[PDB]
Amino acid sequence: ALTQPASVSGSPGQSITISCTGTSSDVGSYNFVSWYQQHPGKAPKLMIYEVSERPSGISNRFSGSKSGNTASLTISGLQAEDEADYYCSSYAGSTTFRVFGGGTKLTVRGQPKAAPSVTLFPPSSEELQANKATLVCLISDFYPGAVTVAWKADSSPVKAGVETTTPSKQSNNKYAASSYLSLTPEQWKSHRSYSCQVTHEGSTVEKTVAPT
Amino acid sequence: EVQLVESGGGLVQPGGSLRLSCAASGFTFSTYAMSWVRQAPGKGLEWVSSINNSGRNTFSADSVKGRFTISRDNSKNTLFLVMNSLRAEDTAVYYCAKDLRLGGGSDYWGQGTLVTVSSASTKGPSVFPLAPGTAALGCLVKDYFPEPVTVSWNSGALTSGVHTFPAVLQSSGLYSLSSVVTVPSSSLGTQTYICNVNHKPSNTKVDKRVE
Ligand SMILES: [Cl-]
Ligand SMILES: [Cl-]
Ligand SMILES: [Cl-]
Ligand SMILES: [Cl-]
Repeated sequence: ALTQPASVSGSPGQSITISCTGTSSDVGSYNFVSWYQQHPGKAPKLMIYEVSERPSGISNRFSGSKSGNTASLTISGLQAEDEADYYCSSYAGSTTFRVFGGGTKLTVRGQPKAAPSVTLFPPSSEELQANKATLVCLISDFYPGAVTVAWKADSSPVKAGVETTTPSKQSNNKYAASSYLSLTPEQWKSHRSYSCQVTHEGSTVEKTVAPT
Repeated sequence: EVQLVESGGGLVQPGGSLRLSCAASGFTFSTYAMSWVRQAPGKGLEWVSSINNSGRNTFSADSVKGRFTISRDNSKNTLFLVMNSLRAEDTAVYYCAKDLRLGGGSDYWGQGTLVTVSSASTKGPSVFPLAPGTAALGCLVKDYFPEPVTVSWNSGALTSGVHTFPAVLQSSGLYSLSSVVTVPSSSLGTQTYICNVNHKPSNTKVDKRVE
């Protein structure tokens, strides 16, 4: 029930402000606004409580305030590590008790573009004996988040049997994705090799694996 | 360190019941109000319920009223969420958190436990070794439902260089993931590397040597 902008962005060393609008039932009437930082794959971390107070350990770059029905989180001296989703919440009376905002994605501009590290594994002997073959292409530490992967049997494009994840942000603010190719053991042994080829901003990284 | 160890999540049919536990230590659990907050995959935080320090007063979101019941055992430092009548829309990661004060901010959060409300039945994964200055070796954890699966290496002894990847969701409705670890090339064929795979919903516990 609290309204926050979907997205804010700034460059390093800049200041940004995230707004959190409620009503007199919650934000307007109480000093019970708290703000949370959440990195992808992690629990939320309290940055601010009782509108303006900072838990021990929180950078004094973070500050909070409130005017009428709107509370504000300020980050000054922006650092790449501040990239994260931020959430406000408020006490909301004896009945509703507590409300969250819908979250704000903060992006910090000027992050180095980074090429994917690619690791390609062949099928294990154990899997081959079990009458299957999975080629595993692991793609990491790339930014920005968009890649397209294409598989090749020898030099020929393979479409069938491919499952590829959507990239999703890692700890470091860089992305990871996986792509899986399913083959019969017979296909695996009747090519010279297979390749996983990752395109990331005009530029291709390719890895190749061969039977034993 | 302050710890909020969650359990009791996993797979449940629509209409079914679970009980989440959150075991606290390294603070005086009986002094503080506690909350459960949930987060559906790719979505925002939603407050579920809170309970005052004595456990005598409790508060619950309208979305959950009459279905979930928060409670605590101060003696055993544990916070519970009894969840009855579960629906698909309750699928979410559930966090417990210690609140600085009742109705105020939450200053320590547990790591979350995934609750999957689905009619699909559990399936345990197959596990396969991934082998080839620096080198990468891994384990392939294939065809399981629901999430999550946990992977450690050498029983938690190896942590540096470990990257467990987000799982793919196949057309079939089954998940697969890989965990990889980068090591010095010189380590191969001297050090022993073993992935420990756990898929709690199927009680699958697997150790694979990787050569
Ligand atoms: Cl005011
Ligand atoms: Cl206003
Ligand atoms: Cl669990
Ligand atoms: Cl083994």
